[PDB]
Parts: sequence; structure tokens; C-alpha cells
Amino acid sequence: NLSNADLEALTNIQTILAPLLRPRVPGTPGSELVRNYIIQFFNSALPLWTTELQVSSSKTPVSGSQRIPFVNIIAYRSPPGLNETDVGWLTLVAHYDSLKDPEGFIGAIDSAAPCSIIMSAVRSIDAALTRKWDNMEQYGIQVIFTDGEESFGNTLTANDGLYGSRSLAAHWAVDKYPSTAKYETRLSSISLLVLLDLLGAKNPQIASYYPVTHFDYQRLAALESRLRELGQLKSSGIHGKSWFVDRTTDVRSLKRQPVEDDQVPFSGLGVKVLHVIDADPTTGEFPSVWHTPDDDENHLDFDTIRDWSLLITAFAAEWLGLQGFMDNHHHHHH
Amino acid sequence: NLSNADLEALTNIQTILAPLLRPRVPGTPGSELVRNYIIQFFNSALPLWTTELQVSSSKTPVSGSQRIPFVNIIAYRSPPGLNETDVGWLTLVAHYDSLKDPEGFIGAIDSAAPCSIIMSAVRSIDAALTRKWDNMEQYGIQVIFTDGEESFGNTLTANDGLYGSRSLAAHWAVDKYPSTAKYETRLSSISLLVLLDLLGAKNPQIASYYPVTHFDYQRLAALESRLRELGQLKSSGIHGKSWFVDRTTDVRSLKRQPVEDDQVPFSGLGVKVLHVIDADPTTGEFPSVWHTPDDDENHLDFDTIRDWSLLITAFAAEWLGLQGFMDNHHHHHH
Repeated sequence: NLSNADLEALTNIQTILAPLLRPRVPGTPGSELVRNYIIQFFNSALPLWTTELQVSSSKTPVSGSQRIPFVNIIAYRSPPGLNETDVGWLTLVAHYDSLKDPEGFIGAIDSAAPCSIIMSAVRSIDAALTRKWDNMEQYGIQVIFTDGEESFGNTLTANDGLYGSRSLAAHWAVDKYPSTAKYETRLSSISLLVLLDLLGAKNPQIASYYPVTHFDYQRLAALESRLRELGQLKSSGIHGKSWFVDRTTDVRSLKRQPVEDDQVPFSGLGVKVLHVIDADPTTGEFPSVWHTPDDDENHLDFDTIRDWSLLITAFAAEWLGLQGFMDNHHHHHH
Repeated sequence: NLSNADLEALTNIQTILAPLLRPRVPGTPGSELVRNYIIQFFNSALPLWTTELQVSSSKTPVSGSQRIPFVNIIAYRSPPGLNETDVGWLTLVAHYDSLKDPEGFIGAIDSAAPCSIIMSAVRSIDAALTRKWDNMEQYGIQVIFTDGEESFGNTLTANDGLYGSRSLAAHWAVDKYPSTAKYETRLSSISLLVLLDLLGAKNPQIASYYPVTHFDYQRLAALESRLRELGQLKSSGIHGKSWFVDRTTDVRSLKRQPVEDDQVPFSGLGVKVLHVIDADPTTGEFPSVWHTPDDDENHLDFDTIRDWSLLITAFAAEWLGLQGFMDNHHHHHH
């Protein structure tokens, strides 16, 4: 439970994002460049984190008989002195691949900003994480940047798209832990998966798609409103409309159909999933720039991206129980 | 494409079902009895079929630290002289476990009748299958009876229920075929999965839940109507209302939320899925006897079960291309 002091206590976003805003179609050199950038960001700025790749290959509707590689990026930090197989993971996810067609599509909100948002937020809590663990409970932080979320084919095809998340959920679901472990599979050790998608455009609308995580959705909404009351949001004023259009809906009145995305493989295998995607609550339509050459840096609203970063930081900090550890200011001390 | 002669050409259902209508909670001796019955049915009546078990264990909300076993039953027949890894499988599924609470629940429509319906239909096409293959294309027939579909816990819990189908979809998704094979995984070799659930009650209402299989739903509806026109349905007259309430909906107007069941793990991993479940189209409510001691043999409508068996037989026969092979009558010949 975070205090207003904790919130006031909360590599600029533009610096972290710039290197992501290039074509990164899976299997191409753009993908390798963006991937090594992300890994090097964690290796230099978050050295306490372990980084890892998960690799698969599969044919797609446009690759004929060639097998395209799909490389998920995983990075995590666990409380020290704990068997990693006893750790529950808060898991933050976005996809780092880009749509192939049209040639040179960038995917600024889809989903480079979401990736930057995650990198920024975990960077901002790392020091408080160290502070709270130095003091000491069986919960860690994890990010997954998925590859191959985007579909390649013209037709609608059940096995097209979500290549990275299907491969990752599959292999983690059969990564069987010791029988002495608190958790039964690597997949089952995910306590909450938060997928960010289509973020960075103005005035997003975020619905609540999974009853089993509506409480977390409401916690997220509560934090947004508190940061709005504190005057800490740059894209909205103290009287702005809340992004979270289901914040008052009762868990038993939720009836929106989920949007097919990276959370579906994990959810269908039994993971609690929270899908933070900007889509009209009534029509289901995505932002106007979606899958258009206009989803570029010049249509990003960076005040909204900064707000998203601040909110995700606050959410992760509340969830990992960092209250009283966000401020490390020391008076009369050098 | 089936002719009216083919349809007229189409171990009574009660004989196949009787042994299934006992408690069969996973891990208990009822489960082992029902499972060995099903396997022996295939071994004796369908000797051309290979049978196989897929085994996992997992804790549940009511087993404390004990791991409950979950045993899926799989049976299949492939065209001869074909590498099994080049075969696409039409796959018919129902769950053979029963709800634990209340004690002694039977699950007549949930889902013993669906299981009997599948066993009856594949029995009825086996001879035509032999006939069409003797004449000779890369498509086989497969049944899965899943265990642990039912949830055990009081609360709603993302990883409770669907134990068998989650385990089976997971392991088949990583069962990687030779690179020379037409299909890339055992999971990916499923061409169409048809899940039958909550069948055997009067006047079912079947909605279309997946656009990517709406065509198959419409083929199924078409067969129903033709069999109604032929006077071949025992539960409905030539003017009865069609069970398939979405038969005229355009693929682009489908907007019903899927019901969480055994198809979700397979669908989320990229399998085309057709969910034949009786639920009110407007409210989502299941049959009245659902999860009540009234879901027993005495509330089954066996004319409806016979109709379902006939319709599933017709669907599988149309799908496997058995036209002209359903009638083996020979005039002036002993």
C-alpha cells in the first residue's frame, strides 16, 4: 500500500525509446539490433538482473517453407537467498517485433513505447528493490519482451501471430520444477502478467478484460487517480477523465470480450493476466494510427508516455511492497 | 460433400453410455474404471485404432500438497502407407472426468453423453473409412477424452480446471516433428478440433463462438437441416427449430464471448476450434440440470442423444470425404 510520500518519491524515456524505433521484423537484422540494445540496457543499467533468451522457429504464411526465428527476451530479479523456484514473479510484457507489411513500419505505440515504458519503470524501482531486500517476501520482478506477436498473413488464421508468446508459454508450462518447490512449473510461477500494448497515443481507454484480475485493474486505476490528485500526471489535469473506464464496474458485471494478443497463450494455460491495451470500450476499435505509417514517433504523445511510465512504476512498487523505500534522501549527509 | 443416399446409409448408444454413468472424479477408482472401459471399447470395437494415454499430475485447490493424476485418453486412425507425421487430424473431444462436489455427481450431459456420442459416431464411420482408404487424402480421425476439465475450488482461480487439456495441449505443442514433416508439431497437426460439452438435454441451443471455424459450424448446421428434411431426426419434426442459432450469421457479425472449457488451451496455442456446447444464446446460462444432482440418466433425452450421434457421424463423414462409401449393400450377393 503506497503513501503520497512514496508517490512523490517516484535515461529519459526518449533516450530509452529512440533505439527501439526502427524496423524490427523477426529474423531480420533490425530485430537483432533492437534485441541486443534491450539486452545491453539491462546488462548496463540493471546489472543485478539476469537476462535470457527463449528461441523457437516456425513457418509463417509468407515464409514458404523457411522457418523464421522468434527470440523472446526475458529479464528478472529475485530476492537474494531465496531458491528461485520458490519465487512468485510479477511479470511485465510487451512485444518488441514490428509488423512486416508495410515495408519500414515502425510501430511507435505498437509496441516500442510500451517496451520503453517497461524498461523505464523497472529501472526506476531497482534501487528501492535493493533497499527493501537489504532490510529483510517470496516475490520477484520479471519482464518479457515477446517476438512474433504480429501476424504475417492476409487471411485470418488460428496459428498465425503470437509466435513468441505461444512458444514461451508452451516451454515454461513444461519446465517442471523440483517436487520440493513452492511452484510446480516455471509458467505457474507467474503471479500476475501485465501486458502493455498500443500505448503512447493521447487519451487512452483501458477496459478490464479478465475478472480474475479486476482487483489489480482497480489497484492500477486507484494509483492513476491518486497521481492525478497529486498533480503528478503531465497529460491530464486534476479534472481529467480517468483512462480506466471499468474502474467502478463490479467484478460480476464484466462482459467485454478479450482482445487476441500475447496474453491469450498464457491465460489459456492458467496464468492470471491483466491486459493494458488502448481500445474503444464500445466499438473495440484501436487507436487511429494502428497499422498505419502514421504510427510513428511524430504521433507519439510523450506526456502520455511519461504518465504511463510513472503509473507502471507506481503499480510495480505497490505490488512488490516498496512503501517507505522509494525515497532515499538523507538530510545533513554527504 | 454428402448425398441423401449417404445420409440414409447412416452397441446401441445406451449400451456404450451405461458404463460411463458412474462417479469418475480424477485419481479415484471410478476414473480408472471408466478409463479402462473406454480404452477397451476402442480395443475391441475399433481394433484398427491406436490408443494412448497422456499423463500429468498437479495440485488442486482441494488436494493440499497431494498431486492428483490426470490421464487423457487418445485414440486415432490414420490412412495406411502415410507417414503419421504428414497426417492432418480431425479431432473430436469431450471430457470424461466428473465434478467432485456433490459426492456421487454423475454428469450425464456433463459429459458422459458427449463421450458416448463420439464413441458411437466414430464406430459408425470406421467401416466406410476402411472402404474409402482401400480404394485410394492426408487426413485422419482422432478422439481425445480429456480428464480434469472440471474445477475443484470454490473460488474462481485462473489455474483451476482444464488440467487434462492444458497438459495435453502443452506437451503436444512441444512435440516437435522431423523437419521433413508436413506438420511442425503434434499440436499443429490438428486440422479441426470439435469439442462436445453439455449435450443430451432437450432442445439444445448451439452458438458459433469462433469465426475461424464458422464455416464448419455452418456445415454442421447444414447437415442437421438436411437430416431434418429427410425425417431422420427423432427429437425434432420436419418443422422443428434448428439447434444452430447462428447458422445465418455472417462470419463478420459474430460477437459472442467463448465459454471457458477444454478448447481454450488448444485455441490459445493456435488450433482451430469448434465448440458444440448447449448454452442460452442471450443469457449464457447452461441447461437447468447443470451441476445439479438432476444431471442424471433419468433427465437425459435419448432421442436427442441419438440425433446428436447421427449428426456427428454425418459431420465426420462429410469432413473425411466418405461420400459414396457409407452404403456397402450388395444386391444378389451373399
